[PDB]
Amino acid sequence: SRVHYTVCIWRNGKVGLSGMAIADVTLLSGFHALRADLEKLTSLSDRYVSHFETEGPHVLLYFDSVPTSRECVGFEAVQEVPVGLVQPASATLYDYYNPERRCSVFYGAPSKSRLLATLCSAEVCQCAEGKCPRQRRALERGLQDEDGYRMKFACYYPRVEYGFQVKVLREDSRAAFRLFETKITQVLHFTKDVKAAANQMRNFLVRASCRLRLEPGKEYLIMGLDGATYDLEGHPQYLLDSNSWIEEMPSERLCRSTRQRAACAQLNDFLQEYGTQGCQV
Amino acid sequence: VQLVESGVQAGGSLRLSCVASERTYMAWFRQAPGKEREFVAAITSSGMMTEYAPSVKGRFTISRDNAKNTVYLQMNSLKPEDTAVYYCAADLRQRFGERVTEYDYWGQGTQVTVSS
Amino acid sequence: KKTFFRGLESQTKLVNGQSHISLSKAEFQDALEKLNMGITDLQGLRLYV
Ligand SMILES: [Mg+2]
Repeated sequence: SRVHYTVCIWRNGKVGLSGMAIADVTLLSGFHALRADLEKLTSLSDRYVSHFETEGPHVLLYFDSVPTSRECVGFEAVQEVPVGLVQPASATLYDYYNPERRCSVFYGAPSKSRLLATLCSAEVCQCAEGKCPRQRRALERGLQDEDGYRMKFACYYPRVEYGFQVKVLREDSRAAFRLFETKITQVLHFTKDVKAAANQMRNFLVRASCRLRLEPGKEYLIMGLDGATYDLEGHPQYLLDSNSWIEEMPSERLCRSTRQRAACAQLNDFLQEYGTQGCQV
Repeated sequence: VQLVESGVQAGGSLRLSCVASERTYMAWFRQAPGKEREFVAAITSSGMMTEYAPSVKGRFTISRDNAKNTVYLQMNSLKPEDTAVYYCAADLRQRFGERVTEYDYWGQGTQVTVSS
Repeated sequence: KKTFFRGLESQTKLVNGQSHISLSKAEFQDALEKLNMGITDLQGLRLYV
């Protein structure tokens, strides 16, 4: 219900305009700072902040001597209303005599990142904000539907613009996006990625802020919406966001027993029908 | 701005108290011979925030008194090999949870010994 | 040409949208002496706030 802040200010540009500064920070979307801690800071003998003003999510501080080395001064804040969405806040620091000499810095929640996640590559900078998908092990668990678990997902409620069966070779990381290098065995459905075929490599990106993982060596089935970014080689790149069907294809080792062979039959019926027919219904 | 601190077989309990003239976020540190001192826990000024070392998670607790302005630290379920000199230190700029040793006007501490 | 006093600055809140500030004679004379000047030189100069 409470969170502790920390404000560090310093200057390495003493050659330019110098003097004092006004540190204007914006608290989180619902928090408001404690007046008691700032009053204790100001009423010190060797006071570091000479003036302050707190109102809602706005805190104003006046630093009369900006040093060259780090000098952090902290306080506390309480919570009034819940944070409706994950977002980074801002903190500006103006120069007293020339307010045009400012410095604005974005900061994030105690566990999130300071900038909105975005898939950026050359000209295209497709957004990657929302939810991240789950690893639905439908085959492993016991469930049954009348061409509804996968055919309905591919042709009734969501419309999947691409679908492949791929093999995971290598795992990597790139900024905040976890990267999976996969090879396409057979193409199930495509709209824009016409050049995709067998023995072709593709990249799958998932935000590194959740638990999704693709083990190496295993074979998966990927289906979802087509992206807008391109790889370094000029080939389309796909983002594993929500409303995307990812499912490991069984290797028949844990399917030969009678119970799961019916589910495997439903699987093969699905893949064959979807590959050969163009999303009926 | 001066700090005064005052206050056993293994598996028992103890309650150290550190008193300071000024009311601030005085934290606790522990120093053992032959090795650099390491923190144990910290508390903010008002007292509604506490952090503890990973080795003592959910074991030691800190409270504060609003009348005499002192910090209390209870160590029920005392572990045999936690013997060290206990210090209470603080700074005047309210850097809550500042793990590294950047606390000014350090205290004198007390020697506490533990027997298995 | 503007010559600011490295000091004498005011930081006050606004009540009813108005704030009343003033420069005392003692502090003004101290600032003038720190600038290596006297009150006799204030002939054509103006106080810039
Ligand atoms: Mg239709």
